[PDB]
Amino acid sequence: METITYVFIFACIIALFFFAIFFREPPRITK
Amino acid sequence: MEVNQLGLIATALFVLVPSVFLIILYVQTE
Amino acid sequence: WAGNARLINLSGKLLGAHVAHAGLIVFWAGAMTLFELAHFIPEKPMYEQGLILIPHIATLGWGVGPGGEVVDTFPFFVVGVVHLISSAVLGFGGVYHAIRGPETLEEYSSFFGYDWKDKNKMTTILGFHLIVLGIGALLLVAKAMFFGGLYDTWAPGGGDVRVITNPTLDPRVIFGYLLKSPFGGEGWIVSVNNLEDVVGGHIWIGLICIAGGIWHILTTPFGWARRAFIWSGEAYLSYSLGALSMMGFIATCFVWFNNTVYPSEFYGPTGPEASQAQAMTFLIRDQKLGANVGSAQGPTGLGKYLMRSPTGEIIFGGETMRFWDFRGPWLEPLRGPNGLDLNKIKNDIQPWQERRAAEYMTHAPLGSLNSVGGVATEINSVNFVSPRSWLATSHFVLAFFFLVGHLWHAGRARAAAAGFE
Amino acid sequence: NLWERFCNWVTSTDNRLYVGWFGVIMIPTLLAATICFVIAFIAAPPVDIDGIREPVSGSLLYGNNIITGAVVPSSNAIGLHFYPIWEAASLDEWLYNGGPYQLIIFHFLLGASCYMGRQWELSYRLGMRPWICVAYSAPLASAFAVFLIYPIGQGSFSDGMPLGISGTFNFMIVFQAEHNILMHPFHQLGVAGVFGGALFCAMHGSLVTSSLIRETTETESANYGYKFGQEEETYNIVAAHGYFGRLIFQYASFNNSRSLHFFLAAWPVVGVWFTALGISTMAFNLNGFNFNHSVIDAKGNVINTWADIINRANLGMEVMHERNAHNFPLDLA
Amino acid sequence: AATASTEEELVNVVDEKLGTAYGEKIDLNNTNIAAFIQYRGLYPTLAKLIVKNAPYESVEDVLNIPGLTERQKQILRENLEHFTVTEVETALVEGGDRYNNGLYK
Amino acid sequence: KLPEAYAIFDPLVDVLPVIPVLFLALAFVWQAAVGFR
Amino acid sequence: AKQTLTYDDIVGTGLANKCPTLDDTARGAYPIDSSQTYRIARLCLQPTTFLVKEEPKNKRQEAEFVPTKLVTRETTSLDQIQGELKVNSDGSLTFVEEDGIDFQPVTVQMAGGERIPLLFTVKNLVASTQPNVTSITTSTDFKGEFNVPSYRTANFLDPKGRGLASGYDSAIALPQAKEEELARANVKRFSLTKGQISLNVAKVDGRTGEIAGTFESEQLSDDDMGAHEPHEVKIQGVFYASIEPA
Amino acid sequence: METLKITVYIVVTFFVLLFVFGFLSGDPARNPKRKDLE
Amino acid sequence: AELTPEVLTVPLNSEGKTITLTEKQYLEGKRLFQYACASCHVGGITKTNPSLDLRTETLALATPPRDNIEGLVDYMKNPTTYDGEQEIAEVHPSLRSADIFPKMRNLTEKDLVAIAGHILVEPKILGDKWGGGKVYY
Ligand code: CLA
Ligand code: CLA
Ligand code: CLA
Ligand code: CLA
Ligand code: CLA
Ligand code: CLA
Ligand code: CLA
Ligand code: CLA
Ligand SMILES: CC1=C(/C=C/C(C)=C/C=C/C(C)=C/C=C/C=C(C)/C=C/C=C(C)/C=C/C2=C(C)CCCC2(C)C)C(C)(C)CCC1
Ligand code: OEC
Ligand SMILES: [Fe+3]
Repeated sequence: METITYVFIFACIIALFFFAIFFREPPRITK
Repeated sequence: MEVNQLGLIATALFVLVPSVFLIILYVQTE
Repeated sequence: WAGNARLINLSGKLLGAHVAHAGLIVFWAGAMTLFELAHFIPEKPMYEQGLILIPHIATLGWGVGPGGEVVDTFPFFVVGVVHLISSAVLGFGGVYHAIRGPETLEEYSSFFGYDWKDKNKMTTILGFHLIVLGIGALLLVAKAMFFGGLYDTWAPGGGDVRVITNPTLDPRVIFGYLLKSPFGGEGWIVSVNNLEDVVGGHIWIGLICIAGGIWHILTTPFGWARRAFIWSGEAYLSYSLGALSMMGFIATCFVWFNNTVYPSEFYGPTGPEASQAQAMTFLIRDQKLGANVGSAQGPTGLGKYLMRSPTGEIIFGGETMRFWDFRGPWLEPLRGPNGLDLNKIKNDIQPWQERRAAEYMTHAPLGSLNSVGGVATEINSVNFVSPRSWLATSHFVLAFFFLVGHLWHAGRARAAAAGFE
Repeated sequence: NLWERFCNWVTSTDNRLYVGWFGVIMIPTLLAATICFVIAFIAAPPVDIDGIREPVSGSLLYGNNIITGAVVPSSNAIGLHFYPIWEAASLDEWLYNGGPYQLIIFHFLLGASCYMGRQWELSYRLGMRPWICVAYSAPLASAFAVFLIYPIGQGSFSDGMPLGISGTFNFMIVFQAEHNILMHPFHQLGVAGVFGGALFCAMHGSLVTSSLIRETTETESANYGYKFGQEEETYNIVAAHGYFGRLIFQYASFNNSRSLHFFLAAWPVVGVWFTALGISTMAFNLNGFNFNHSVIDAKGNVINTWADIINRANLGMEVMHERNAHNFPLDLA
Repeated sequence: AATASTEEELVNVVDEKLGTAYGEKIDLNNTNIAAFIQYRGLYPTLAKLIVKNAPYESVEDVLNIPGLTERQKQILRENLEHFTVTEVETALVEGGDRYNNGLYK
Repeated sequence: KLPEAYAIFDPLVDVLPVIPVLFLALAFVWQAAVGFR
Repeated sequence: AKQTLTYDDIVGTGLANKCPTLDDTARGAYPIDSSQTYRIARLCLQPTTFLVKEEPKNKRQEAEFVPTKLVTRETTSLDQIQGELKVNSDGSLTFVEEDGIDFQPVTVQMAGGERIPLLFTVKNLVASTQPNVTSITTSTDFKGEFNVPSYRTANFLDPKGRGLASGYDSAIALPQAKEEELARANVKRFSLTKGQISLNVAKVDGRTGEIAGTFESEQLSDDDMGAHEPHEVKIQGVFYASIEPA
Repeated sequence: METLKITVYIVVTFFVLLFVFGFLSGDPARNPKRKDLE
Repeated sequence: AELTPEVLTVPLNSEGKTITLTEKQYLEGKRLFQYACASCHVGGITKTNPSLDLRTETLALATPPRDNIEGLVDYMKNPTTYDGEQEIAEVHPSLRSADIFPKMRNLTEKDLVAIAGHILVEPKILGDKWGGGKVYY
């Protein structure tokens, strides 16, 4: 269990990747 | 092995509070 | 102050420069050879002073007896002088061609020496310089077979200068070295054990150089070659630039792990030599204290002196187990089928072998900037730094930066073709 | 015909990345490393680093916490040889002799190398200069130095550099106890490059932040950005160049933006350039300085110079590094 | 939760407990050769032999080693007084008792 | 020292081999005299 | 005798470990010339498999031997000895060795992954053959005993440094702790043990190459001077043996 | 496992021919954004 | 606290006569030691045979005695096992083995004496250190 917790917080840091890189807010020049 | 079980609760709340916190604010934003 | 970049297109000045720096390279050849035969003392391990070229000169077995420093002093003075004067012969040339006047408008000249972007002329100039290496290479061959030999460290007794006969000219053997794993002891070019391979391995180059020099002379590059490569002046540097880098590495690693080419007798002992040398030194020491080498059991259960290699042979134990691939003239006679013969060991071990072990083991390539010899912790009363560590060290450095150069100049050829100029 | 349709794909924008000829190797490579590596850290069995039969296990399942360690170096027996999977027998074996190490390393360097190429190639498809290719070259070169050159200079990948947090520390310690780095200019310039970057990355961003366009839609309740379309850019460089200049002296300050940003990429990169060399130079035993003795010829009484108490610590550690794996008196590698 | 029969047996270090018959004289059956160097001309050759003909039941029995020379005996006598004997200790002996012991340097 | 009869020149020979470096030096002085361009 | 297979050839696929072969000629012939003189010996030793018999459901077991997987690759084998062959007052042959080779192979037991390192011993060996000298290959016999020390030596220092002859005497990290339970580990113990091995000759030949046969030995595992009790072991393989005195 | 060794090499060289033949490529060659010379 | 005469007033022979060296010499001792020794005898400790040092006390127990100069000189010319039963000239530097230890070829009687002096004066200066390397170990 000391384990799953180091894993759990791991899967999130990769889940955050995907979601940050593929679901980010657009950088547009519409301005 | 021997670990202090309070760590879990500590380390889980660290993950949630500040996170929950920010989760509330990103919704009010939209 | 990109001064040297303003010269790019006025080939009339580059000749002035290329032949100016070409004058330094030779200058150093004399300034150092003479500086060495200067400080140089006879009968003291070449390498325990701090020399580099002489060792090269004795490599070619120019002046030496069975692993005996030098019987004839002179051979080095010749080299020291020649190159020191070739430095003026060219200093004159570089300077002149640099200052007296540019090129490309001399009609009969442009017929003998053309310019860039002209694949057929660049090609032609290239082949030329290829006909020159084809020769220098083959000259080395001459100096081993019909001339004052070359230094063979192998069989037998002392391996003084020996002349070679019928070099390994087999078509297979030569490129086999190219097709072999560059790992664990086996580095393609480094694996070169027999000195005869080395001679024959040079004969084929020259034939290949020459057969090529002429080839481009007569032929301009095909389509595929034209659409892959660019043709700017800067871009040809990027090609040549990165080529040299690889080699810096090449030779460096080539330096650390000796092939007869770098007889450890001048250069010193190999990083592994020292370790393996330390194992052997102690078998004897205890053997003299009546210790039985086969039944030894080190705190690990691996036997202090003897253990195996994954493929199952015998090798000196201890961290020096990672250098069982090591081979030299002293450790070999104990070698036999299945690894080291426990029976030649305790029975047939000559004394002159303990000497070499002790000497090498004693002059471990290990050193610091203060030239402090041995472990990082020793006292400053011993000066030494194996030439190899010097060559390996400095030369690594250049092979690196130089690569940084392959990136910088080749990435700038992409800015000429259309990018930023 | 098809062959042409494929290349066009690889070559331009794909709404996620750019995967040019360089990432044709980089993508499958760095994947094998990632996967292998993640799993090695969560379950790898113990591995005996130095040939000795004393396995070390730095994996999650086998009783470790994150800092405690990870993927351990190949055996010292296979040390310098090529250790693939096919080349061995059962994986129970492989797993013991450090296989994961080599496998992960080599793929990573190659794809690490290509990640660099990829950086340049994108420049060629976007008409911009080729510099970023060069600044990456510093750490990359360094990784190689630590993960390759050394084990290549030393005689075995074992003691390359463990893939754990903890072992990183070990590698460091053992390292300066064996080669004494602290007192080596290349690691000195290294601290210069780094402490440099810190002082500069703070300086720049600090000033760039102080000399902003004080009057652009910024009030005390809101703070919203700029976008290329914004001509004058964010700050009044005259205010910054004036500020810094008045803090020390005119010369001290930077006139234009090129000398500013060029400096930012010059200091760090050429610092690590050297350090990465530092290691590579001590990979073949050209260890740092060592002023072990200063005397009083009076009697010859040895006087200890601050540096000796450095050798006093370097000492204690030499003695116990790789306890019980030494059979002979002096280490030679 | 244990007893003295078990505990005591374990609470024993083979080497520690020898620290009584040992330390005052050289032990003739086990100590590494380098312990012989602290006496006049005893090292090189005798050391080699005393070690190889072990174990002995009485310090004096060294004299019986074969092939010895006249003087050899003479010197052993003068030093005999510095030797001692004790039962062979499994540890110290099955690991090159002569050189295993940290080469101090 | 094995130069025999030339003995006389250890000196110049000793400070000799450095010059290749000093070449770099003039280069910058050359520039100083030419205002750096 | 001389057809040289260079170390250059062998370093390739690992032949060292496999003992030399004796293929066709089956002439168990070797004389009583022993009664006439004496003989020495040089023996190669190699195995085919290892066996760990571990099982703890006490009172309900007859034979529990599981096969094993080699973690320490191509190591086992290596055993290059010298030994003298004597004739006793009753016509049997006895063996006594000189160099004493030994090895350290580790094996991973399927069931628990539980790795088991054994010290492969042959040290101090003693051998025997049944009745007479009139026959050899026909009726093959050779059996005797071992002496088995400990995988680790007095100098071996464990994770917290504490053994016999060196190493701390306690668990430093925990000063004010109970010494009782930790005793076990804070003190090292050296074990010397029982050895058992047997031989069977399947091919004897000519006048130079003399023996080759079925291996079979039984020793004890490593206990780590004070840890878990040793798991028993059984080893089987092949071997090579030459002889000649005159 | 010899089956594995083989499989690998195929894979590896496979993606090599894609690197090599991707550059020598008569089709894409050295096509940039600012100028195409064909 | 300077280098003194007493310091250099070293034993010359077994019986009881002594010679007091000079400044000039002492220094040549080092220079020579470092030249054909240090490498193997750094700081007065054998690298090849750690169980045998060059401390003064251990030299007196040799055969023949070696706590004085004449003994060392003899050793440098011809070697003697700690007991004096083997001729180790084919193993240890010796004026008699110049042909194998080229560093020896040049040496002279005056130099041996000085080298010997260096080895006997050192310990009075360094003390324990020169022995098994205290500061050094
Ligand atoms: C094959 C050889 C080679 C050649 C012919 C060139 C040629 C050129 N380079 Mg390139 N370069 C090379 C290798 C080469 N380079 C390598 C290996 C690298 C990687 C480090 C570079 C990196 C590089 C950069 C970063 C730049 C160039 C530039 C240029 C142009 C420069 C004109 C100039 O201003 O020089 C002026 C040169 C100097 C002031 C020399 C500084 C040298 C250092 C500081 C000396 C260190 C010595 C040290 C004191 C010794 C200590 C003693 C020792 C015993 C311990 C010229 C076309 C410039 C350009 O714009 O290109 C078009 C440019 O910006 N080059
Ligand atoms: C690798 C060495 C090197 C070389 C070969 C060159 C070469 C050159 N540089 Mg570059 N340069 C270098 C390094 C180098 N540079 C570096 C490191 C920098 C940065 C500091 C520069 C910065 C630079 C600038 C800023 C400029 C050049 C220019 C030039 C060209 C000048 C031509 C001339 O006639 O000058 C005039 C010549 C002299 C003043 C004479 C020097 C005489 C020498 C020292 C004599 C040596 C003695 C001789 C061997 C005696 C022979 C006797 C006989 C009997 C044997 C020339 C091709 C210029 C240019 O525009 O080129 C296109 C220019 O403006 N360079
Ligand atoms: C015709 C073919 C040709 C040949 C054979 C060479 C050969 C050479 N070039 Mg050149 N080059 C050529 C064409 C050629 N080049 C062209 C067309 C160009 C473009 C303009 C260049 C541009 C160029 C540059 C920019 C540089 C060179 C350099 C070099 C030298 C490199 C080192 C070497 O390999 O030494 C191996 C050595 C030899 C082959 C020895 C040759 C000497 C023998 C003994 C002949 C002596 C003959 C003498 C003339 C006799 C007359 C006596 C009189 C009393 C009658 C080499 C001598 C480099 C150099 O360092 O300059 C010198 C250099 O930087 N070359
Ligand atoms: C890298 C290797 C290298 C290379 C490739 C070259 C290459 C070259 N060298 Mg160089 N050289 C080198 C190294 C090298 N050199 C070195 C190391 C030195 C120093 C030893 C020299 C010294 C050197 C000299 C001294 C000369 C050359 C010349 C030449 C060119 C000769 C071509 C020819 O057909 O001449 C054949 C010669 C002729 C056709 C001469 C015609 C004479 C002129 C037109 C007379 C003008 C006078 C007229 C009466 C004036 C009227 C004025 C009115 C007011 C009264 C050629 C480009 C020559 C040159 O550039 O001159 C053309 C030259 O004179 N080189
Ligand atoms: C073809 C490659 C080649 C190779 C592998 C060698 C190798 C060797 N040479 Mg030889 N040599 C060569 C060509 C070569 N030489 C040529 C052409 C000449 C005439 C100029 C000589 C002249 C020569 C002499 C005079 C001497 C040697 C010596 C030696 C040994 C030196 C130790 C060393 O430091 O090597 C350094 C090795 C390298 C830097 C390897 C470079 C590896 C390859 C070739 C690079 C491939 C990349 C390149 C960019 C390819 C372009 C192709 C294009 C289609 C893209 C070594 C075995 C010494 C010795 O004692 O030997 C008897 C010696 O004294 N060589
Ligand atoms: C001086 C070095 C040299 C250089 C720079 C070149 C350069 C070139 N050659 Mg030439 N060549 C050389 C030497 C050289 N060659 C020699 C010595 C020979 C005789 C065998 C040839 C024979 C030759 C032929 C037959 C052809 C060329 C062609 C070409 C062009 C090919 C385009 C290309 O690179 O495609 C991409 C390149 C590759 C796929 C090859 C990468 C090879 C690696 C880097 C080197 C491997 C080297 C080897 C293993 C080392 C030797 C080790 C030693 C121990 C034995 C290019 C301009 C072509 C051409 O111009 O067409 C008309 C062509 O058809 N060359
Ligand atoms: C003097 C001869 C010599 C030379 C030149 C080399 C050279 C090299 N060694 Mg070797 N070595 C030698 C002797 C030598 N060694 C000896 C005697 C030993 C005995 C111990 C070793 C042991 C050794 C080890 C243990 C290792 C090396 C490694 C390396 C490489 C390091 C640079 C790199 O990262 O490349 C990266 C690759 C390139 C720049 C590719 C160049 C080839 C063409 C131009 C590109 C192909 C492109 C494509 C994307 C890649 C396909 C590659 C393929 C393997 C899948 C370099 C090629 C390291 C390595 O990475 O192994 C190969 C390594 O770990 N060497
Ligand atoms: C508080 C005072 C203090 C000071 C003054 C220093 C100073 C130094 N430390 Mg130390 N250090 C300290 C505390 C201190 N340290 C503490 C508390 C620790 C932790 C225990 C350390 C740990 C430490 C380590 C581990 C190391 C150092 C090192 C160094 C040297 C680093 C050089 C460097 O590049 O720095 C970074 C700073 C810069 C690159 C820039 C400084 C600014 C310069 C002077 C400006 C020059 C500009 C010029 C005047 C104007 C040009 C104008 C322009 C427009 C053209 C330096 C001498 C390193 C070393 O090499 O040791 C010898 C090293 O490895 N230090
Ligand atoms: C920086 C620069 C440059 C460059 C330069 C150069 C490149 C130079 C070179 C130079 C050179 C390349 C030189 C050479 C020289 C030489 C000399 C000067 C020599 C001398 C000699 C002598 C004197 C002799 C010796 C001897 C002998 C032989 C014998 C014995 C004795 C004696 C020792 C005496 C230029 C211009 C581009 C531009 C600007 C800058
Ligand atoms: Mn990993 O290590 Ca290069 O120092 Mn000595 O040898 Mn092995 O002991 Mn430590
Ligand atoms: Fe900025």
